[PDB]
Order: sequence, then structure tokens, then C-alpha cells
Amino acid sequence: IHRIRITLTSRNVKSLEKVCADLIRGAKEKNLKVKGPVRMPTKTLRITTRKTPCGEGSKTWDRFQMRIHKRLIDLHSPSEIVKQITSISIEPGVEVEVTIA
Amino acid sequence: GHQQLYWSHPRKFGQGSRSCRVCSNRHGLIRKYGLNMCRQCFRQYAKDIGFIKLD
Amino acid sequence: GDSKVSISFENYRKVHPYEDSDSSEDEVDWQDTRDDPYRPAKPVPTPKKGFIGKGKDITTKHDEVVCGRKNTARMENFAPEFQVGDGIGMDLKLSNHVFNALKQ
Amino acid sequence: MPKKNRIAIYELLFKEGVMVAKKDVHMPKHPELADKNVPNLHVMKAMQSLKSRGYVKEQFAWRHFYWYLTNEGIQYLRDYLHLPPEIVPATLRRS
Amino acid sequence: VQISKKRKFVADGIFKAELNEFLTRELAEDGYSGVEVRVTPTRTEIIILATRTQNVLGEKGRRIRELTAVVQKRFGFPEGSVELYAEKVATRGLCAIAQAESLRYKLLGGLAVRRACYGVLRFIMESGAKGCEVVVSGKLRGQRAKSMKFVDGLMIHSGDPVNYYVDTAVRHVLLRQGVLGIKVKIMLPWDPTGKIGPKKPLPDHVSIVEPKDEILPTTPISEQK
RNA sequence: AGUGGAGCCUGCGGCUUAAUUUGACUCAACACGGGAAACCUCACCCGGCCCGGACACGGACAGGAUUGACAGAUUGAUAGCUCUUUCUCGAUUCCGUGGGUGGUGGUGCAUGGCCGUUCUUAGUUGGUGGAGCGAUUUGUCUGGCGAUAACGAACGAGACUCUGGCAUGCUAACUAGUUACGCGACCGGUCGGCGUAACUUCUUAGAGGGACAAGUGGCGUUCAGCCACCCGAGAUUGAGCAAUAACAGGUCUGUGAUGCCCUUAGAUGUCCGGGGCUGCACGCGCGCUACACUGACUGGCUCAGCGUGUCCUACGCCGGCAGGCGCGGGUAACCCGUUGAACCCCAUUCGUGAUGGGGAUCGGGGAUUGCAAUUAUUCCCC
Ligand SMILES: [Zn+2]
Repeated sequence: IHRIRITLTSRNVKSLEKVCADLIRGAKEKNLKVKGPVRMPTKTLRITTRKTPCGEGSKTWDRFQMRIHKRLIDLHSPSEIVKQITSISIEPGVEVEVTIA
Repeated sequence: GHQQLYWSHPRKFGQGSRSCRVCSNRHGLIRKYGLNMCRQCFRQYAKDIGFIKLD
Repeated sequence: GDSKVSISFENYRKVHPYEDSDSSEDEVDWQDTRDDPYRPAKPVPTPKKGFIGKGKDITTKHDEVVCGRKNTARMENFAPEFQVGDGIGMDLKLSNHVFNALKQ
Repeated sequence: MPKKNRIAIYELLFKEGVMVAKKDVHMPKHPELADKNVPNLHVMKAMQSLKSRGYVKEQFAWRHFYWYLTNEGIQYLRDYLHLPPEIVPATLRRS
Repeated sequence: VQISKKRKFVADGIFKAELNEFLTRELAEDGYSGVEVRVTPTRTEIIILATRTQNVLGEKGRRIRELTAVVQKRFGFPEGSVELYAEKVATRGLCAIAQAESLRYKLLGGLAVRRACYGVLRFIMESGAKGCEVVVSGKLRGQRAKSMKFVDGLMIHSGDPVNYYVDTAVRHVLLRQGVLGIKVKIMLPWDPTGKIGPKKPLPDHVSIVEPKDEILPTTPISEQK
């Protein structure tokens, strides 16, 4: 059982990178060969609205920006350890996508 | 009218088949990233969704 | 008190294992209850004889405490440019000469 | 409007007490009323007639009517469908 | 088959918005504070933050069951995937979104605007806040629309700090003559460990430790230990 | 460097029109109302259809209250819209009375919210001390060191948050590569051509460092500062948020935010059909392309970044061209995409003239988009 991929993704790194170390730490305690957490580039969602509801003023614009930080962490193990590591370190606002082989 | 003529016209494209998902209005709609909100309604819920004004 | 730069007494603190000891976490809650002082009075009709009660504890129509409190409560319904403050939280007994000057 | 639709409304209201909408005269068939062919317009007007009569509680939220069962409105559908009182809705089943 | 993460995190934020709007619409006369969605693939657990948990539950838990059926039916996710839990807010005073609704309840209750506003102001000043403002504007006295303001404590108006210190809450009270807007901005404290405010210090406020007054040397002493 | 001068695109008025809806009129309206409107949008004009009158009362109603409908007349309409023709339907109603809804209907000079402006200003408020009975004053400071009954705060300004610049140090990388060694190809080399071992320099993104008037020397009531030089990546970029007090600034036309008024069934509610928003004598603007030799025409050589993507596309074939087909990838640093953009560079031709510059104005065919391109939607070529 090889090339199991875990995709941690959230909106800000202060909770993403917190649980990123909480998942790579369990594997080292369980003595598993794991790749480092690679940083798939932070995608920036950009929405520029008009500030007025009217069409009136100095034509001043908003700049709304949503950032999504993507991380990939690789482990090479049977898929039964994956659920017992990921299921305990549950954090709000951080979603854990997972593929097996 | 009867069912053949009451909605006889196809509302499948254009701004008449697109309304804000909150205020049902057909002007100033954003459909990038599948928001489907009004430009005045999105500014109310921008923080609640989690858009932050950085620059 | 409010200075931006501050001086810290972190050195002189001896021991503090229990920072959250249950002494200062008293849940102050009086707003939605009936312990709120800022509530309507549900007014009583004025007695025709001009006073309330018998014996020696007769609180009359012209009582200085009640009239002063009513003067402050009447002061609360002034124009918005008029600055009142929080005369209900502390007990005010505002007299008729003072209130009449203000009302004027 | 046909009585078949009006009866077809009143079943799903008794079991859970929740009926939803979208406010579209133009859209022809309501998802929750599967294989019964009741337009959402009839749902709107049948529960609006019950709103003025005090049997449902409205709460409009983002183009979606939310409908409820009043305490007195419990007995109203027990006379229409003649449901005997030993059958309880989902209001008082758990806990 | 799934939609892109760009269109997913957007559509998740629209989900957490409509639920909050609906809960505000229903429970504006309950003491409602907020939503806390915790997404678990077994069941999504939504915590209601309200100050009277008994009335939102209702008698025998009847209200929570009907509204969890509502949130089941509206969003289309399958049954047995929602778990609603009402919970008491830790401090009613510091949560200005809940507190800008209780003032609206008082203005609906027939109170004079100044009496209720000062009551709210003093309760949030006493609750542990470092400063606050309450602004009521509209038809206050006659047809001309004036304004009021109740300022006490300290406040900041510019910079990143504002984002995690004040809690701007704008509500509309619906009176017989018109509408009044209410703007409550409660400056939270620097409560570090505490869940009353954000640990992060204000970007400018600096604290200097007093010197541990060491022993002045008297005689060179060699002590073996 | 421009605009104003030319042609033209789009907003304004004036003018016609059944309508050429409307808001907005110095900066603080005029490519603004996310307003690039064929139907929708859409409110405006003409015509037609429906009730979607909730609810309560009175009357009618089962021996029917009604609904829907073939055929013909009419109709733009396989509009029972009305009549004839009489077929359906089982209280789901109908007529008046009250009274609720529905409005992109009227007041933004009745409101909220949001925004703009004064103002991106440089101010605003408190507390303590002293003078005065008091209004008030000092602070909130005369001077060109020195006086100095004053001292301290808070908001704003800065700080902050995001971004740009530096790290051959750290963290790691088959969804980015690099190095090496083999395989192959063509003349020790070039390969974006092929695979495993080295690594993070490049590419990514996290932490932490880095710059603080830094240093030195001249000029300055030698004061705040100025000039030169050095160390340096930098002696610093660009934003965001923005006080106190105000405008009778803009927005019922963003909302199921909204007080009253109006309309409420030959409807200001829907829906549908055709128009209009774009007309055209004329003035006002934002703007594109130009008036050419630093130019144009025709080849080759060419190097990005921000981003989008179920609609982005790769690839073969048919057609110059737009486009069709046939298959694949991509829900995404994996595929378009090594994003092989344009100005640019190198060769040819034109030579100061309304010229090949510059393309407006018009006639044709041809192809997609979509019920529908006539008031040319757009695109190709004469
Ligand atoms: Zn929007």
C-alpha cells in the first residue's frame, strides 16, 4: 500500500500549520517514512466591488481577497493508520481531503 | 394565462435567468466562483463568508 | 492606567499556579433579568387622598425622593442635543428648581 | 386548484412540521413532493391561506419560506386527514 | 466528481451565512449571538451561541427539533448529518452582536432611547470591556432625524488592531414611525490566555519589566556548591 | 504626455417620437447607477391574458357552486379570450361587505444602512495643579542657551496589517526543478529527448533574521536639518484601515430594511407579443484611431506576469479566413501551459503627395451565438 496522499487545506496558516505539525508528529512517533509537507501555492481570490450602492461618488473601489493555502503531505503505509492519525487532530476551519493510491 | 403561454419564453440565458441568491435582483450580480450574490448584498456578507480587505 | 507604555511587575510575583481561581469570574448578569435598574416602572394611579399608606410610613404625593427621581426620569426625555448622562445608575434626587432651570 | 394537490400538501406537514419553498411561480415542480406533480406555487398559496388562519409560522430567509406547526394547528390536520390522536408527529418522539 | 476548491470554499462560506441569517431572523428576541459550524463527515455539528438556551430549546426540546428539520430540508444534505446544540455564551456583555439585539428589544419594549442605551452602555462597561460606543440615529424627536452617541472608555478607529478588538454590530429597530439604526462597538481587552479577548497585545502597548534588584557586591566570595 | 481641432464608440442635455423610462448636474453628475439593454433585463409605449382578492361575515350553491376544453366565427397567438357547438370538473367555490397581500409607484427635503465630500486634511477631547467671586485664564509656552505655574494622558498621525526588495543559512518537494550517470539522435558539444541516484541554488511557501537616521566628514542661533563619501539588497516601495464635527450631498431603482400616501381586478400586481431605451438640425464631456521616414507593408527571430477554466482547451482531418467534425486531458503548479504576447531586434518594399499614413461612410456574399441578428449582435474577405 503505497502513495497515500493527504491534503490539508484551510483559510489561514495559524490553524493550518498548527495541525500540519500535529499530523507529521504522529507519523514520527509511529515510525513512518513520510515526506515533508509541501506547500502548493496559496491561491488568492480577488473580488473588486464598488463601494457605493448608488454610482455616485469618487468611484472608489473595494479590494476583497480570500487566500487558500494548499498543503500536501505524503505517507506510505496501510490506510488503517491514516484514519487514527487524522481523526484525532480535528481542527475547525481546516479540511482534510484524502486519497488512497 | 394557460401553461403554454404563461411561461412561453425560455428563461435559460441572459440576466433574466440570473438573480441574486439573497435579494432576487437582476442588477449588479457577481457570478465569479459561483457566488451568485448582488454587488450590494455581497458587501454585507463579505466578512461572514470571509473575504478580508488587505490592499 | 491608560498609558501605552507600561511597567510590568512580573518579577515581583511570587507564585501563581492557579491563575483562573474562581474568585474574579463572578458572572455579572442583570440586564435581561428583573434586577435591571433600567426598567419601566409600570405606573400606579395617584391616590385621590394625596398620599399612600397610613400610620407613620406615609409616602405622600410631594415626597422629595419620589419627586426627584421623577424629575430625573422626566429629564431623560429631553432633546437629543441635550447631554444627560447616567443619572439612573446612581441615585439622583433632582429638585424642582434645578429641574425647572434645566427644562427652561 | 385541484383538491388532489391540496390533500397532497397536508401529509408531509403532519409528520415533521416543516415545509420549504423557493418563491418561483415560473418553476414547475417542487423537489420534496416527489412523483406527486404539485407545483411549488400551490404549496405557497396553500400555506399562505393557513398563515392568515394562524396554522403555520412563516420565516422568510434568502428566498426560502420556512413553515411551522402551531400548537393549535396540530389538531387542524387531525380533522382533515382524520388522523387518530395516538399517532404522534416527529415533534415529540425523541427524548 | 466534485467542484473546484475555489468554488467549494466560497460555497461553504455562503452556507455559514444563510444559517446565521435564518437564526438571527428567528431568534432576535432570544439573546442570539452566533453560529459555530464544525464540519465532521459523520455529522456536521452546529453550535448555537445564545444567552438563554432554555427558550431556544423551548419546552421539552420542541423548537430545536423543528429547526433542525428545517436546516435538514433546506440545504439538501442527507438526513442524519446535522446536530444542533444550543450553548450559553461565556460573557453576554462582550459579544456586541448579542448586545446590539437586546437594546433593540428594549427599544421595541417601549423604553426611552436614552435610558435603555445607558443601561446597555453600563452593562458592557461593567462586563469587562475597555471601551465602547453605542450610536442610535433616526427619528428620535419629531420629523427631523437627529443623532445620538454614547462614548465611554477607550477606542481605536484605524489599523489592523480594530479587526480583533472592536465588535461592530449594526441592527435596525422597527418602530411605529420608522427605523433606528444601532451600532455597538465593544473594544475587547488584551486577555491573553483568557477567552474574553485576543491574547495578541495592542501593536503599540509595550510593557517593561522592573529590574530584579540584584545584590550589590560587597566582598569577593567564593562559595563551593 | 495630453484634451480642446478630424473620423468615430459611448454618456449628457435640446429636438422629434406612442415610448425615445429613470436617478445624478462645479470639483462633491456627464464609459456614473457593475447601466457593454435584440426577448428577458424593464421600470416606458401599444395590445392581449391570469388572479396569485390571504382571511372573516352575509347571500347564492349539490336537483350543481365551478374549472378546463375539440371544431367553426374572431384572434398575432394549438390566447374556452367571447359566441355557437355542448363535452368536462365535485365545493378545490362565486358575488358584495370589511381587509391583507403585491408594486423597479411617490417622498434620500420623513428614515436606517452604506457611500461620497469638507479632508487624506492635522487636528480633537479629558484628567491633575496654580490665578479669578465669576465669566474666564495658564497648560493647549516670550525670545532671538534662556525664561518656564505648570505636568501629564487618550484618539487621530505614526505603530499596525498586506504587498515589493535581501538570505548559496533552516524547513521540504513526482503536481517545480537542478546536478550527475546511463540510453538515443546529429555533427567534444545540443537536445523541453528518455529514466533513475544528489540537492533545494533557481521555482514554490513557512518560520526566523535584515534598516534603527546607519557610519564618517563639511554647512547650520552649529537646533530641526542640508551636501559629499562609505557599509549595504534596501539609508526604503505601493496600498488598506482612518479622529472630532458637519452636508437638509447620493441611494425607496439592492434587499422579505422601511413611515405615510397612491394603486389594488376595464390593476401601478403578474405573464405574453411587438417596439423603445440606440432616433437627429445642434452644443457639452470621458475615450479610441490618426495626421507618418523615430512611419507603414512583408518574412524571420522572439522574451512575461496576474488570473480564469465542466467551460478552458490540446491533438488529427476538412475549408484561405472565421468555423466544423473526430476523439483525449483538466473540478486543476498535474491539462490548455515551459502559458513560445505585443511593442522590440534583423532583412525587403514604399519616399514627403491626402501617398500604400489614416481608416470613417457605404454593396455583396460567407460562419458561429442563440426561440428570433432586419434598427448591420459579433467575426472573414473583397
Ligand atoms: Zn454580488
